[PDB]
Amino acid sequence: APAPFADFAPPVRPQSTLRRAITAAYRRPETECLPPLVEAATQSKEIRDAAASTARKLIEALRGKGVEGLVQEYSLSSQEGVALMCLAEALLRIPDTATRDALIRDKIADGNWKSHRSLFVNAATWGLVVTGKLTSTVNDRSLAAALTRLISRCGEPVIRRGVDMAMRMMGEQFVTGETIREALKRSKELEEKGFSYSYDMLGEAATTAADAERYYRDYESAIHAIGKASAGRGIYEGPGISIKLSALHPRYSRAQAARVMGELLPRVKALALLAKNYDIGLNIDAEEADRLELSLDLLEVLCLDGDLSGWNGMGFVVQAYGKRCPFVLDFIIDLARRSGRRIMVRLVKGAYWDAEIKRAQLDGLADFPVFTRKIHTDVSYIACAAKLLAATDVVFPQFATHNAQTLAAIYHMAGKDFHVGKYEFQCLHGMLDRPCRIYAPVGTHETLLAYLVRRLLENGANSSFVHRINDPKVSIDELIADPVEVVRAMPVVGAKHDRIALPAELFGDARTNSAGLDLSNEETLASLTEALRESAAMKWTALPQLATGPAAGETRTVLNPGDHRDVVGSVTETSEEDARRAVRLAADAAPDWAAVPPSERAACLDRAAELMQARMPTLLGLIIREAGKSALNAIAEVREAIDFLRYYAEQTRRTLGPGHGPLGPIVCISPWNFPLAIFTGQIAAALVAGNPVLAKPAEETPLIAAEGVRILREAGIPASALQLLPGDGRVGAALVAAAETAGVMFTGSTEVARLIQAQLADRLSPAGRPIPLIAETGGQNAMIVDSSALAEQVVGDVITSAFDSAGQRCSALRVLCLQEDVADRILTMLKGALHELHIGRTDRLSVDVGPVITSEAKDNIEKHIERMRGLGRKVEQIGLASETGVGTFVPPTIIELEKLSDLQREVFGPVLHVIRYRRDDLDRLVDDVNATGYGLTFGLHTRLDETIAHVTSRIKAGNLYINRNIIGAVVGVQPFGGRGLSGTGPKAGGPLYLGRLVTTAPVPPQHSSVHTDPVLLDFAKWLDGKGARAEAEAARNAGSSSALGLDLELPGPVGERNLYTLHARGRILLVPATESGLYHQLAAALATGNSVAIDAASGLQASLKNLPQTVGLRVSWSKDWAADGPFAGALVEGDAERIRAVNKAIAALPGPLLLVQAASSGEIARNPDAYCLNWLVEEVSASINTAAAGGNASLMA
Amino acid sequence: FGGRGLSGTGPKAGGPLYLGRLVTTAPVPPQHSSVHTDPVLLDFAKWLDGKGARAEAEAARNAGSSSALGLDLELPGPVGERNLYTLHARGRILLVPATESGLYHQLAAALA
Amino acid sequence: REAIDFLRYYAEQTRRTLGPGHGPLGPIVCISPWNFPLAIFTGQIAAALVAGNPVL
Ligand SMILES: Cc1cc2c(cc1C)N([C@H]1CN[C@H](C(=O)O)S1)c1c([nH]c(=O)[nH]c1=O)N2C[C@H](O)[C@H](O)[C@H](O)COP(=O)(O)OP(=O)(O)OC[C@H]1O[C@@H](n2cnc3c(N)ncnc32)[C@H](O)[C@@H]1O
Ligand SMILES: NC(=O)c1ccc[n+]([C@@H]2O[C@H](COP(=O)([O-])OP(=O)(O)OC[C@H]3O[C@@H](n4cnc5c(N)ncnc54)[C@H](O)[C@@H]3O)[C@@H](O)[C@H]2O)c1
Repeated sequence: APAPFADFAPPVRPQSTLRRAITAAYRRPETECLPPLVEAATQSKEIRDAAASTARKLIEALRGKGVEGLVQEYSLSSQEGVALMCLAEALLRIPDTATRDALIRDKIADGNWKSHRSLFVNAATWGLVVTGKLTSTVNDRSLAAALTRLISRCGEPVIRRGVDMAMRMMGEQFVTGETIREALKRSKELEEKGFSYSYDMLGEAATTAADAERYYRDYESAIHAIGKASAGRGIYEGPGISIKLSALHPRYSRAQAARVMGELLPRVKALALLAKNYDIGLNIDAEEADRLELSLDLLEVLCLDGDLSGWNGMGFVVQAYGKRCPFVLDFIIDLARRSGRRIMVRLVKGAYWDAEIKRAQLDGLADFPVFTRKIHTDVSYIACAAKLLAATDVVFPQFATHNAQTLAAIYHMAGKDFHVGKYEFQCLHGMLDRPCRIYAPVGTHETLLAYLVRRLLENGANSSFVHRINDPKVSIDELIADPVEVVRAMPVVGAKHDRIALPAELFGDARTNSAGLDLSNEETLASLTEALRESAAMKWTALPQLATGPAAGETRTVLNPGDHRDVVGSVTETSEEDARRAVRLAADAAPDWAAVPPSERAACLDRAAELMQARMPTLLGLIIREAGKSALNAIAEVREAIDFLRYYAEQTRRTLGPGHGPLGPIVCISPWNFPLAIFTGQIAAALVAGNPVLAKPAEETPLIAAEGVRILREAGIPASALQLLPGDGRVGAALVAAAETAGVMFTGSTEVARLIQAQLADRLSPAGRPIPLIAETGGQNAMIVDSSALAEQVVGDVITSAFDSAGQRCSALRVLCLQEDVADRILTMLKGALHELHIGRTDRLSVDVGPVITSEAKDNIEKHIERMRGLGRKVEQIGLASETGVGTFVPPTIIELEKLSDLQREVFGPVLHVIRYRRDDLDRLVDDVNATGYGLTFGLHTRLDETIAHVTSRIKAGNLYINRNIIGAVVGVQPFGGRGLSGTGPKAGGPLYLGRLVTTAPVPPQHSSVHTDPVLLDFAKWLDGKGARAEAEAARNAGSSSALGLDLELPGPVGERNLYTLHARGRILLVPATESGLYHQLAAALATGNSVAIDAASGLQASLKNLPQTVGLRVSWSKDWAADGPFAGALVEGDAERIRAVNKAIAALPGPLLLVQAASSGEIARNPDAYCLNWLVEEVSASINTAAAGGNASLMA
Repeated sequence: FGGRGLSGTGPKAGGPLYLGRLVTTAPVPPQHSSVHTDPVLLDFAKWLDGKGARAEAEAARNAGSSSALGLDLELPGPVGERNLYTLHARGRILLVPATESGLYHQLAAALA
Repeated sequence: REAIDFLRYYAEQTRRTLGPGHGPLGPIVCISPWNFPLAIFTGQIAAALVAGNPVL
């Protein structure tokens, strides 16, 4: 077998001194980066005065010199203007110019535009054009009303003017031309006036091999057309081309560096050879920060390649908003000297700022790779311009900026001696005597959208020059302010922006965010390689760790699921006798652990979090080898464990006091698929709530569990409070059945949860109440995609959601639902993206999908696939390398289904099912998704507000995701947990969790609602009318205490809105004994928005005579509980023997595990909280990607 | 300004629905739309699809979309005041149909 | 003030909405109370007139 991690992430080439200086600057503090840039950008008083004069002259000229004319002419509102341009866009899709005009005159202008994909799919873009503001989603009902109104008011003439305006903008303003031939023809004019051109064919972010081939042949054909037109003018006076490397390979990333050098580089070389033959410029555009250093490896190989010698047209963009910018320039200038090629360097400020802030926050990295104050980028730009102007003999500087102040400072910096070829300026199409190159987009209306939104966002940001030059409140004096001197006079030079949170500070004072690792950073990969190798040399063990000490037992090895030859460690498993002994020991330790004050227990959790953060690299290595995870997923799992510890610590400090007594010994049974995070989360919550814990890890992953217990014990948790019992489900069953077990936390399959519930149904606590079970189980998770979604975004989110971790996430996408009109195109792209995944042993950074956990899991998954294939369903699978034979692998698989009912149970593997639906059947489809009985995660890709409102109001799932993937819920941000067959609740990583692990629940932070259920109020009035005054008052009190209607936004990363809401659970089974008991149960259920089914065997029908219709609509009587489900909960009244018998009957009900609450008649009389309203509402988490339209509205401020 | 029940017929004076009552075909008032769809309307449309009443099901879906039920606006006014305007269900509508298709169209309108 | 506001509001609402397909009813009888003898008088009449109806 190959040595573990011997080939984890070797760099493409040895890192030179100059390359290492780039990497070292990646994320340094802004206060460190700025002072040297200030020093380099300083110019003399005489030059600064001359620059301000020149900048003033430029600005006065710009202010002394379209859609707004149309809006003014027809007195359109904003929404009418947007709707009119969406209509014109649609009308221009009709090719035959006479056919379009007939549709306008005879059909459209007569109002019936609806009868002739939403019209408003691209309205966010036209919103930007009309209003200057970006909205993430489209209010399509508002736009439809506006379009009806404006046509009914103004008729054919306004439509004609709209069409002619959209024609001019999309064919002449957004682009230089629709095809390279058209763009070249239109360039003759300004070329005669001294301008030059760089053409951009508008490809980026290839998803499939076919996409990358299409962009390649677009670039190749453009080079021919440009070179033919250039006709020997050369690289300075003649036109050139700009390319994006992300267009040329579907896996352009550091993780796939070997494929990039082997497959992408030859393509760039072939394009460069063609540009050399015509002697035109070929420029590599700069993209995301994590592609910068990868692109340098391509630049270096190309500049050293003798086949390209004799040609100085190779160009490369560097972004001044980047902290590495000066060091990148030092590297390029030295490469120019070594190679003897005069590299064309386009200096830009940077186009991806919002995305870089969001990415660094999501990844929990030390700092940003870009500046956070706009004035810092301006100083960086000027400093880097001074560096470039000092090297014009070896590089050709190209100053790409529209900012008149930046231009004037550089113009005077460059001095009086100028010749064509020394340097040039550049500008974007559609926005002194020095040459000026126009960056010219070329493409059809369809292909233009991503670039166009990015462009229009920059122009609309309050800090941007284009927005300020057009703002009449901004004086010229403000516009010509020297950024260098403004920064130099600041109190702390280079301070971070006050309103942008470092990743560590996302949650402010609540808790410290967990820190991740940058797998694009070569220093990180080099140190992580050594730590991973060292972790594979360790002799990992898992032992039964009882309060008294380690116990003996049957010992066996733990094998790497990706290669059974790799022994990871050894586990000693627990005998059923020792399991029962551990519970007795935990029972005897319970009072001492309960007596540790809650603040000290929380301090132990924070200490364990610090220890896990420090040990992350070693922990990664164990998770990769024991559980078959990739390094990316292992990082996220360790972060989740750290977040659980810190989140439950903070929730404890906010809530727990002397009256919230522990339950007693808690049995925590955890799954193999998150063998550290869910393991840690369950144990941490139970411990910090004051309960001693019996930890039973999954049989497949005991080593990381044992290491998590060692860390918790090292942090201060006493051995009597946390005992580790490795073994199989028989150990789990022995623990559950133990007499002193006071509660069970289970995460695993629904079937096993059902077996645990059955065992607990016979049981009562010493107080005669049911034993609490928190059971978080499977999901049959769906995603619905409509024809307004962006295919490229969808495919990326689908590939991640279905096949990350080999589909072994509870949240994994199982069923993709595609609107019929776009299904073929998305399926084609999805299959193409499937075939770009690398499957193998996960100790290589290049591996995307690892093994499934066992051969039994493999056999079960492959049996499902073959059944589908035998039924004739289309099955797409990628081929597995022969190396996978030594482990247990299932290839990522796509299966096309006819109906949603083709699926029986959850298939816990990398198997995506695809169904198609007609748009008018969307509501029926949501019904069919709900009808599986599951309710865990759900995704929706759409830009249309009406569709969002419809789907999110009708779907029944615990975790909703809009325009993003459906995996990787973040503790305290997307509290995680479903309903129905997916779980009992409360949600892990949410504010109701700890209250389930104490005998009296505390009031969670922010847990309240000003809304009162109206049926509850109707019931309390009815009670008053019947004379039941005490119960009527109790009902009103329940109405006020209920938190139904709570609606919160949770702190998190920029570019995302994370919502948390409390809803009704559904239909609650009521099993009353007395009339007053029934009234209290009904009040509790109605106050939390639920309907009820009342046990008809109680004989209390006469107690509810003549109910108001509003209350009767919610009440049903049940003689056969199993026939009237599924229920979402149960309330029971009776003595201990009655509660036990009812609990057994409820456990036998088919379907979901019901959260049961029981009370005696006397407790109902004595205790207004006899039934806890916290457990009668349902938590829903919704995470909305608000950057999905292409940028961040809030960050534009 | 204007009320319901014994207080008047509506539409409100000084409001955006007023002029539409004085023409034979009412226009779409400014800002008059809603992204919400009544769930019972949706159930009715599905029922219509199930019995093959395709044109009525189409009409029901279009009523569901064009309904402004759930509109919720803040109107411009003086500082120190928040002035809200919302559209709710009216109550129980008396339906006097003559034909089955007429009944389905009336029910769709009321449920939407 | 209210009479002035009715006039200007219904004028603006007309500019935002009314087109050739929004035909008038015909003669409208406007019956007004004594407690707002200018404002409600004007509001009813202005709305009927601007919608294209002659008023009694
Ligand atoms: C003129 C020009 C600009 C760019 C390119 C070519 C030319 C000729 N390159 C293009 C190719 N790919 C880009 C694309 O969208 O597909 S357009 C280019 C650019 N940017 C890249 O990252 N890679 C490239 O290959 N070009 C865009 C350029 O980076 C910039 O976005 C705009 O030109 C605007 O800059 P400006 O100097 O003319 O305007 P200013 O307003 O003075 O500055 C705006 C910039 O300031 C930065 N910024 C904003 N807010 C900030 C905060 N809070 N902190 C730190 N920096 C901030 C941003 O960079 C913003 O763009
Ligand atoms: N909703 C969630 O949060 C969530 C999270 C992760 C995984 N899951 C689900 O976990 C399942 C896959 O993981 P798994 O293979 O570990 O599930 P599993 O049900 O096979 O085993 C989970 C745990 O239960 C133990 N166990 C088995 N039988 C037992 C019994 N009779 N009594 C007591 N304990 C018993 C096992 O030893 C193991 O520790 C999937 O179905 C997944 O959907 C759910």
